[PDB]
Amino acid sequence: TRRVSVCAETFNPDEEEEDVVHPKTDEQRCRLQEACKDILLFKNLDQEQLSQVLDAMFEKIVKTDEHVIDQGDDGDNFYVIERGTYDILVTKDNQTRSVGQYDNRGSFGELALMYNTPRAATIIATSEGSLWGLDRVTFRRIIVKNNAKKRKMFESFIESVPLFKSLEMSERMKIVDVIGEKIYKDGERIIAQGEKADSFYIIESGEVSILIRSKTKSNKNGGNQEVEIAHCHKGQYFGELALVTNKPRAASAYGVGDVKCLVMDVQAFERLLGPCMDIMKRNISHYEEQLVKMFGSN
Amino acid sequence: ESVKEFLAKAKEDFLKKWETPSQNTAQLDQFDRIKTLGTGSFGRVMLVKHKESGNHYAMKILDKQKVVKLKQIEHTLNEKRILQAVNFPFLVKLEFSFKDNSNLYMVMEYVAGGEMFSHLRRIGRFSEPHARFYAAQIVLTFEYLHSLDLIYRDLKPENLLIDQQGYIQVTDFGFAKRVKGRTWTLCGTPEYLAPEIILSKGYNKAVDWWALGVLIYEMAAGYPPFFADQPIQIYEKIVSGKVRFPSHFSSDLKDLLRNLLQVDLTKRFGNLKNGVNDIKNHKWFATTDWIAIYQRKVEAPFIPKFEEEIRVSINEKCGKEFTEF
Repeated sequence: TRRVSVCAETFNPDEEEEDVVHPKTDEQRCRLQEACKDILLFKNLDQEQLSQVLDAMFEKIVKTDEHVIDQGDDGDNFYVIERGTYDILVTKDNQTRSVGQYDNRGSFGELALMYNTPRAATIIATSEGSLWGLDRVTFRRIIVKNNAKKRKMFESFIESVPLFKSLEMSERMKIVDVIGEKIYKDGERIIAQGEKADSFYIIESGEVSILIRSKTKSNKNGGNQEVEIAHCHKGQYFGELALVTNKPRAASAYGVGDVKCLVMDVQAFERLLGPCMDIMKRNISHYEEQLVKMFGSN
Repeated sequence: ESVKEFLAKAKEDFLKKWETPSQNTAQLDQFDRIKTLGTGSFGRVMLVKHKESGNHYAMKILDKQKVVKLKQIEHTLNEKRILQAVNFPFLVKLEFSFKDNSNLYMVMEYVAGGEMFSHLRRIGRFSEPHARFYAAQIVLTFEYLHSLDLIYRDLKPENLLIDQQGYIQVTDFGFAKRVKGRTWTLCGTPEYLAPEIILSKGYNKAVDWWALGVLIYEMAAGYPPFFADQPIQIYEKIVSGKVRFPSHFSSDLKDLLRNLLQVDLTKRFGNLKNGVNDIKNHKWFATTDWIAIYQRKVEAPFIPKFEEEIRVSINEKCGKEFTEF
């Protein structure tokens, strides 16, 4: 059967200009989180978006015998059960089957958060109950807006990194598409001297201390302690050498306070943009400068 | 290579027509009217013949007023601007455009051929050589389009026509959009949606290549890689990226498909360092003569088989907005 196209409502992703308040107790919110763990659209959302989304969920009180959703009807919301019992019914051809029930637990209508489509089953309350609802448009806008803000922010931290200045706009976006984020609590190790250099970091907040145990300096012995070679802050990057060589990490890196870094895998970087050395040479009048930065003194 | 030549000359030709859309070209009195095959569930498409030249075209009837409702009125005003600015052998053509109180009439080229969906479904599945033949045409079409920063976003058997020469002709630019950067509308066809679209991460050219992977798989299998009875399950499968290939699929094919149906953008063909060449140079396409396919010199494996009277309003209405057309 010919498959028809689907389409959600369009929206200007780029933040218009700051211009949904539904109260919830800790237990209620905590319970909403649990009920949403496995839903694919929610499953891998960051801490912030999940919060904004739960914030947006409005309460819907239902009296017994009431129809929450009716098969065939257009759908706009997704619902989480707060209280009550409900019977689920599904009509196939001329037959209607009371297929299952919900007892103060459950959720349904997830598809409605994607695009407008017919309700596939009918849900009726069998007691006074309460449901948390979420409108598609509200849900999509919260998410897009946030991801478009994150993208602009990632874009900036890549752009201000001089090593990537010769990169084209589209090349920076490929990075933004896949680049990761990590939070480190003060004092915890980010990079360990000796292990394999697979990625590089770009500090977006906090500070990082780079230490080296002065032994790999001669022929067997010495210092065997801790020495700080460098100390990076917001906007700086470290682990850059993984982009141009393949030797174990020279030194260790520890978070100086609370840290947030953008983490990029070197192999992914190469598959996407090719080797870093070529990028550094793209702009020939800065090739030397770049080289001295990467393999130079300071 | 000429590839660069072609695309360069192509972008030139496109930017020119893009920054100066060819508005209201021909006159309605130069075309008559024949059959009226354009119902379905939307729009009014009726066949028509020309005067002097006496050619056959497919005219889409879009009542200036009919608009404003529905789902959108830009996904069209934009659709028109693209069809008019583009030029490729495997792309349908906006022959003539015009409006006035009637307003917004599309005179599309007409190929008395068959639908890709009907052909594929009848015979079940295409042989790999035959599938590779159609695939090549779509790869080339996407390279052209992406060269102009345009994404199709609705690839599927249903949107592909087989002309009388047996070559593909792509139709319906409902979701076509020029995007340099990232876009976000959740649109397309369930079976063919990319993980990034389903999850609203933002996207661009990479979704077309993913769709191609789906399209190639279905042609050689008879059914799409993430099929299911419930839309929800389709998406969960799409997001997991796990694919099971039929026994008869060759090695080169499986490999190509594992690279097209990559949930990981750092590993998806078309999105990497070499772009479309990672695809063009794949072992599965080794026996493909790209120039030959472009000039339509290769022998296709299948040659397909081959009302009312509306009036204006004597007055222009919604022309206080559909100016650009």
